[PDB]
Amino acid sequence: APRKSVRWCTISPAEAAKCAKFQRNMKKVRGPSVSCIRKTSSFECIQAIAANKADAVTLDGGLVYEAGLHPYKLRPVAAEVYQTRGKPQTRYYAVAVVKKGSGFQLNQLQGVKSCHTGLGRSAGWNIPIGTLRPYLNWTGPPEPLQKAVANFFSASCVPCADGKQYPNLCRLCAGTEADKCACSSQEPYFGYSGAFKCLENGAGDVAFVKDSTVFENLPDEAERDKYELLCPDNTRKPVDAFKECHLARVPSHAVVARSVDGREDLIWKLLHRAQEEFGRNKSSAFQLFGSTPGEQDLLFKDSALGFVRIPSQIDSGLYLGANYLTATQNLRETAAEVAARRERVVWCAVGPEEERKCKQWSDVSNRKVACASASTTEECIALVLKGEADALNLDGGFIYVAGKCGLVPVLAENQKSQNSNAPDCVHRPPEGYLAVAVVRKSDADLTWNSLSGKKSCHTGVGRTAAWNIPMGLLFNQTGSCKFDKFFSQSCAPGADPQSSLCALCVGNNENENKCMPNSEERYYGYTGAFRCLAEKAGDVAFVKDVTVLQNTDGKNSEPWAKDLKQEDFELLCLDGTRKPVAEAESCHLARAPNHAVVSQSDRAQHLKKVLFLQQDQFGGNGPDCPGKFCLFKSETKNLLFNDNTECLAELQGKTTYEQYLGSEYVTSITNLRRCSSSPLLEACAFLRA
Repeated sequence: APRKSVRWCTISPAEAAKCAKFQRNMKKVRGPSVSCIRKTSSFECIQAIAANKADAVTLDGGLVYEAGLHPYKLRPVAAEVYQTRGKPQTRYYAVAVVKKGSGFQLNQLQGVKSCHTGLGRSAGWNIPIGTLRPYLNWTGPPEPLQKAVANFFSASCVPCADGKQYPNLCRLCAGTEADKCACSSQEPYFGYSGAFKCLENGAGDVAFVKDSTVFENLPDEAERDKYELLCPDNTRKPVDAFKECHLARVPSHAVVARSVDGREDLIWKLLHRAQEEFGRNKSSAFQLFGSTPGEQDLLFKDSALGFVRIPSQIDSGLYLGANYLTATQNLRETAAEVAARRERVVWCAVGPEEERKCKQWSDVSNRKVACASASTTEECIALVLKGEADALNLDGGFIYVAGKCGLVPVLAENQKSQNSNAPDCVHRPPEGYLAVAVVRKSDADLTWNSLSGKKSCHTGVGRTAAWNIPMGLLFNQTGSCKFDKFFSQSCAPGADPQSSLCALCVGNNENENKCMPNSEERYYGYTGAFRCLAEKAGDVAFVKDVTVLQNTDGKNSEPWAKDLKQEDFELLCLDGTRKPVAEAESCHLARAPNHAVVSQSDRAQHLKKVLFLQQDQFGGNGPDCPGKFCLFKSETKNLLFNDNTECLAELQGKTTYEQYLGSEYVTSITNLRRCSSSPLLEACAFLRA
């Protein structure tokens, strides 16, 4: 038997008002239960939630950002969806309206009366001010943005703005006595609709509202045309025309709750039913997405198909997305820094081992490449999708993912084939390493059929290196998903600490990071992949050819395999035979795409560029290489970049993840995820949609 009530908080009184009905009505059907908590406004409302008293409630982009933060830390459980022409979406165009004829356009905005939905809201501020910013006569954050804005225009009415110190900004407002400039319904002109009025009534000459404002208000095609629409091309365009005309695009409004014990579960069901039982067009009793004539969008935006549950993992930053995220910091960050933050790179590291390395690179490159590391690799990706990163090397195994999260491949990795070896590589098309299986000269009582439940050595879960290919085969070999029981004891980082799969790991010296997919744990990756059956803890190992050769026979000083033999271990061919490590090529599971760098679509080129320089500085023939740092060098461990890799090269007419990895590798890995499902991916799936 579930829980109590969802104390949804409120801005205006009218807000508390219309809410109540909701409350009432609800009971009539007997589903969930709420309780409209009376309070100041959204902003304040936020705090209320972060101080038990409240929880559920919708917030505009701009807010959300502010929402999930230092002391509040609140995450959007669900975003509301809107149709309105086109198809159901969960994002919207940020635009600028005005009255027909006027004369100015985007840039000429200076010296006029504006209109803003509310101070802060992405819609009527963040983007607006942001896009205009360039020409403004302001520097960095210390000196309030308000001021800047304030005396850029002639005047205006920015609800939440401060009239105290600031004049104009709260001038054009229509608020009655002291009800003027209220960050809630009270002061009229607050909201998308209201703000529209601001211009309609002549006070303001330009309004910055939603891609579907007017429409809502002005039905009769007639009047409607009386106003035009501003497009960043420094010209005007028809109202309905916001596809190529619009300042920006932002994520839809979404209800936010607490990070932990914020009653997530509850909330969902609450809206869930309510948005079906009394959502849009349903019973007459109450109208969910429909506020009174008075003020519009109350509780939730006015007219919006319904809402959709945001995936557990999606966090503030994440949801808003980089695009937004980044042009929503300049307003709190100086002008100088911006530039810096732009041109320059931030590599994402995995495991402190790497972290340390990463660090080095900074000072050497003179900070040009700054750093930021995460725990799991997946964790690193996020950050890039969040923008806190910039880009990082990557296994193809996950490259799939990254791609699916939008980012794409930049340059790739070029090993070293002993032929006409030297510098060519830079453009020399990368072949790709090969998937093979290694056992011992001893235990020859094993074939690719005999395997069953031996001692599986995996570099890590869901990776080109090992896991992926074989596992694929295991599903093409057998139609069963359970790879857990399939093999008795093993070590495949990224899996359950108490699973047959992860099992056999060994953490650190002081037995720390155990099963942890990263440097620390000594059983993750290539190097560690051998240390499995090498010291005899593991059995058949899953690595590429070279692996063996980069340790056995004096190719690694570390205790364990400082003298093992190459001829010792064997490959476990497909038909069922065997081969030596020396003789690879024929006895090869398959060809594996090379690892590579990846970034945010837009942040490509530059990145690449920068990288080349650095690659020109301390790489294979890199002049300053051993004199300071050898980019690719990672004390026989393969940190950030591999170790064999001699250079970074482009992609022969293939920049999609479908193209780089090829339709074969690709379609397959999907099939492998049909069982084991990823959250990050899952996220992206909703996010990218």
